[PDB]
Amino acid sequence: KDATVNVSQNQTAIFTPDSTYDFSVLMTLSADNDKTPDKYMTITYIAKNNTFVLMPYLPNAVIDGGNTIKQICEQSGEAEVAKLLSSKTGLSINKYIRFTKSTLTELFDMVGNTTLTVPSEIKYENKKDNTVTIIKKGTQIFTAEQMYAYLTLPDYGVKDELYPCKLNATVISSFIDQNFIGTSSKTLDEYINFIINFTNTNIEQSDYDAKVKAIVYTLSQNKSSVTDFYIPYGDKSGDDYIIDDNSWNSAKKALGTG
Repeated sequence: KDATVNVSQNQTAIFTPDSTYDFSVLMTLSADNDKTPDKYMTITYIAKNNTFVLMPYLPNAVIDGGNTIKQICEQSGEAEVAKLLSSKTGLSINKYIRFTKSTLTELFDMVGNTTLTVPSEIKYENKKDNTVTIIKKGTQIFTAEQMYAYLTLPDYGVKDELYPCKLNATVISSFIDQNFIGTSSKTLDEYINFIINFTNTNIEQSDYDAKVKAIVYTLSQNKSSVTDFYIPYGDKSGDDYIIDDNSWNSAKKALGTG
């Protein structure tokens, strides 16, 4: 015998995005179109908080008691990875973008440079191709190719198994804050035109058109930052990284899903 009491929308009112504008996208990176992605990161837009939450995962991360994220992505694609991540986080992840070295570098080159503080000098000796990668210490302006090489180093000279995730979360947060805050729908239309036409994605034009109003709203706010990140933690088990069950609860709090 519950009461039927409905209040219609103000209609003429100034636009303020509600929870219907919230979305998640699984983003992955491969060396090229033949190889399995090595990097995995979700991006969750929380319209109420005008923020984008990033969650990176190690390729050898075990999130179901079975195979690694990478193994699952090889066998069943990003859709399966996004499904397993949806069940564990309370998120509704259906869309994904699989970048390659080429398409991710082109995205960065198109959007703009990022200024990052390198905590200590890196001189990485790559034993696959016999090359040395030199990243100097300090606050510096990173171009597309410099940005890509920094983000994808196989070793940062740190014991921390989560450090490549922490670096990727931070560097991508900086990239979004420095180049997307204050952007127009016209500019964002160039970015999405590139995503839809040259990346491996299931994002359609209708998906972007239903969300761009909230995206432009959030980025047009007087904020120094529109990003946040949570790092899913766990433990080493052979060559696997078993995600701790207590991390999913901290992840739920960071997204406001549980």
